[PDB]
Amino acid sequence: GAPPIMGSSVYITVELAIAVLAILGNVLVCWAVWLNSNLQNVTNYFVVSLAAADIAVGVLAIPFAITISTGFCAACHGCLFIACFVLVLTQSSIFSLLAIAIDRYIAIRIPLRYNGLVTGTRAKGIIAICWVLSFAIGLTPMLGWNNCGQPKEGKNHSQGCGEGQVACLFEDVVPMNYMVYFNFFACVLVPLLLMLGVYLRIFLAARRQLADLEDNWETLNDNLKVIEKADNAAQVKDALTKMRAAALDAQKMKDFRHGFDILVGQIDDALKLANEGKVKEAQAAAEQLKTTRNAYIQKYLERARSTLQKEVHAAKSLAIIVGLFALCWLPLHIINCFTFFCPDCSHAPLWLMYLAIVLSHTNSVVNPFIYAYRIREFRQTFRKIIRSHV
Ligand SMILES: CC(C)CCC[C@@H](C)CCC[C@@H](C)CCC[C@@H](C)CCCC(=O)OC[C@@H](O)[C@@H](O)CO
Ligand SMILES: CC(C)CCC[C@@H](C)CCC[C@@H](C)CCC[C@@H](C)CCCC(=O)OC[C@@H](O)[C@@H](O)CO
Ligand SMILES: CC(C)CCC[C@@H](C)[C@H]1CC[C@H]2[C@@H]3CC=C4C[C@@H](O)CC[C@]4(C)[C@H]3CC[C@]12C
Ligand SMILES: CC(C)CCC[C@@H](C)[C@H]1CC[C@H]2[C@@H]3CC=C4C[C@@H](O)CC[C@]4(C)[C@H]3CC[C@]12C
Ligand SMILES: CC(C)CCC[C@@H](C)[C@H]1CC[C@H]2[C@@H]3CC=C4C[C@@H](O)CC[C@]4(C)[C@H]3CC[C@]12C
Ligand SMILES: Nc1nc(NCCc2ccc(O)cc2)nc2nc(-c3ccco3)nn12
Ligand SMILES: CCCCCCCCCCCCCCCCCC
Ligand SMILES: CCCCCCCCCCCCCCCCCC
Ligand SMILES: CCCCCCCCCCCCCCCCCC
Ligand SMILES: CCCCCCCCCCCCCCC
Ligand SMILES: CCCCCCCCCCCCCCC
Ligand SMILES: CCCCCCCCCCCCCCC
Ligand SMILES: CCCCCCCCCCCCCCC
Ligand SMILES: CCCCCCCCCCCCCCC
Ligand SMILES: CCCCCCCCCCCCC
Ligand SMILES: CCCCCCCCCCCCC
Ligand SMILES: CCCCCCCCCCCCC
Ligand SMILES: CCCCCCCCCCCC
Ligand SMILES: CCCCCCCCCCC
Ligand SMILES: CCCCCCCCCC
Ligand SMILES: CCCCCCCC
Ligand SMILES: CCCCCCCC
Ligand SMILES: CCCCCCCC
Ligand SMILES: CCCCCC
Ligand code: NA
Repeated sequence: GAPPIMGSSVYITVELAIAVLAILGNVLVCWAVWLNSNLQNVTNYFVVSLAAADIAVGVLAIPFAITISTGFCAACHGCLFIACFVLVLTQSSIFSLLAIAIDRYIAIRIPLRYNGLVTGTRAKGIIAICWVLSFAIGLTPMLGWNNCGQPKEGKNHSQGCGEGQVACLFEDVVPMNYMVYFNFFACVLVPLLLMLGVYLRIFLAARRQLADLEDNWETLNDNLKVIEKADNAAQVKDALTKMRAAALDAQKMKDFRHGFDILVGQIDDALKLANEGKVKEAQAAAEQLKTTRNAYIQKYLERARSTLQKEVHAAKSLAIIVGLFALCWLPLHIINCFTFFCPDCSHAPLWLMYLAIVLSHTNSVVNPFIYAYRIREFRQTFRKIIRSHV
């Protein structure tokens, strides 16, 4: 076979290229949030936590990956730390993505409560806690769930390791039951499914809000036409009672209020006339409603639609991030599943292991590109930083 160093040179070169790009792109993210107070919100605190995890992939995880590819002799607990540290960063990523999804879910479901439920001070606490949990989950093998007690003597002697040392190779020291049941099923796949569920609920909530606006609008307009071709007070009375309900629902910032005050007032004026039997005065009063609608209500309606559309677009953008996370990490997990559940199967070849590893690391490059393409405030801040400071 070809000298191993030839394939190793390609591996190391690609890992270093990923490292540089992971560091540069994610530093730009952090720099942008620092510069631009418009980007300084709780959602972006999680973005910065995720960018920090991606910088740490370039600075630490990639160097550790290069090291462990050599099978160097190491004390088994030192080997575990180098093998498992990337699991801490990946777990931190998962918590940041989960926090973002729930943040956007609260923002769309209880917008009035959001700013008092979800504060910077609480966010910072949540981020600290998530990082501590990430260290505990990813370094669980250091607590004894490891293969350090069952060393590969063949490898130890061939690499000529000293006493207490192992040839530091991932699948020799990290148990596959940990990787499949604990890391993959419990710590990765369950959070990804929860995130899928939350995004689904976001899109369902936006659509139901947009439906309710459009139904209130159409209720207004249709009862306006009922009133016009009406024949008696009872008809006009009913159509106005329906308009009043529709109007109060639509309502649930000074110029906005004034507009609905004019509407409900005009409705209530036409309501008192109807009761007293004056059908034509009620019908005439109701013709006023059309200019209030055109001047005030159609403006609030289109503003509300435009806000919801922006929330849906932002939610799509963040869901893309989760989808790319999944794309980049699932191959390695699926390979581990074959290793573990199919002992009759040939192990995935080395070249495929290293491709899957490289793909996992490429995840730490992509997010700054998604922000730049999808989120105008990031794109514009990146432009300013690049022009001015380069
Ligand atoms: C990637 C680049 C663009 C940016 C990187 C930035 C800088 C700061 C990287 C820092 C790298 C270091 C943290 C790397 C640590 C390397 C360690 C893990 C090597 C360990 C090797 C070792 O133990 O020696 C081998 C022998 O001692 C062994 O065989 C016997 O014990
Ligand atoms: C995020 C997504 C939208 C795009 C990501 C792009 C992905 C596919 C990365 C592209 C890189 C590849 C085209 C090149 C990688 C080739 C490497 C993995 C070959 C590995 C060779 C090998 O087996 O070397 C290691 C061993 O031979 C042994 O010597 C240990 O070092
Ligand atoms: C501020 C940052 C850069 C500090 C980085 C510290 C890192 C590189 C240190 C902390 C713990 C260290 C490990 C401690 C124990 C061992 C076992 C030994 O047999 C081989 C080296 C090895 C595996 C060390 C490699 C380097 C190491 C991983
Ligand atoms: C998430 C998206 C990108 C799908 C990726 C699926 C990948 C991970 C799948 C596609 C086909 C799969 C391979 C098909 C056959 C074998 C041979 C078996 O003896 C070891 C596992 C191995 C090598 C599988 C590992 C995982 C694999 C490479
Ligand atoms: C995509 C997300 C939502 C689900 C992930 C599906 C994973 C867990 C599935 C997809 C394909 C599956 C593999 C398909 C084939 C085999 C070979 C069999 O001898 C053992 C089970 C094994 C190795 C399966 C294990 C579980 C597996 C890897
Ligand atoms: N299975 C696996 N192996 C490795 N590296 C070792 C690749 C390899 C596997 C077999 C071999 O004989 C020589 C090298 N890194 C790995 N990282 C992960 C991982 C991280 C998150 C999910 O899986 N899994 N994983
Ligand atoms: C992109 C900057 C330069 C790229 C680095 C060149 C790669 C050569 C280093 C070779 C060292 C090999 C160490 C042992 C590997 C054996 C693993 C089986
Ligand atoms: C908001 C700043 C980020 C906070 C990061 C601090 C993390 C400190 C290290 C975590 C300690 C947990 C120990 C559990 C694993 C022990 C295994 C030997
Ligand atoms: C298994 C699910 C994975 C599906 C991937 C979802 C991503 C869709 C891509 C469309 C939008 C991408 C915007 C910019 C792409 C830049 C990529 C570096
Ligand atoms: C070998 C390094 C892999 C880096 C691959 C990262 C892909 C990022 C997408 C960039 C697309 C830019 C398109 C501009 C027109
Ligand atoms: C920053 C304050 C300390 C955080 C306290 C974390 C609470 C941990 C509760 C149970 C630990 C479960 C870890 C799984 C091994
Ligand atoms: C054989 C080396 C084992 C070292 C483990 C000692 C540290 C105890 C871990 C406590 C974890 C607390 C984290 C908060 C959940
Ligand atoms: C999302 C579905 C996840 C469940 C996958 C569990 C698969 C277990 C595979 C059992 C294989 C045992 C091998 C027997 C020869
Ligand atoms: C990065 C994940 C996608 C990899 C696509 C390549 C699939 C080819 C798999 C063939 C491997 C068969 C080797 C078994 C001996
Ligand atoms: C409000 C913006 C603050 C930016 C914080 C930057 C944190 C960077 C930590 C990266 C750690 C990698 C080693
Ligand atoms: C704007 C507040 C966000 C602070 C997040 C910073 C996270 C830094 C953790 C560094 C751990 C890297 C090993
Ligand atoms: C006594 C040699 C093996 C011990 C492994 C040390 C790993 C944990 C210490 C690193 C601290 C992180 C900054
Ligand atoms: C600048 C960072 C380069 C990566 C460091 C390489 C570490 C390889 C150690 C080899 C162990 C025998
Ligand atoms: C280290 C400061 C940021 C420099 C910006 C250079 C271009 C960023 C490239 C993104 C992959
Ligand atoms: C575990 C991740 C959940 C983060 C929730 C987001 C903020 C809610 C504060 C009440
Ligand atoms: C593998 C399941 C996670 C996908 C979630 C992405 C939502 C578009
Ligand atoms: C239902 C799970 C049991 C299969 C375990 C197989 C381990 C190789
Ligand atoms: C990028 C593909 C790696 C090489 C595949 C075949 C090597 C035997
Ligand atoms: C200059 C970096 C060399 C990589 C380790 C052999
Ligand atoms: Na990450």
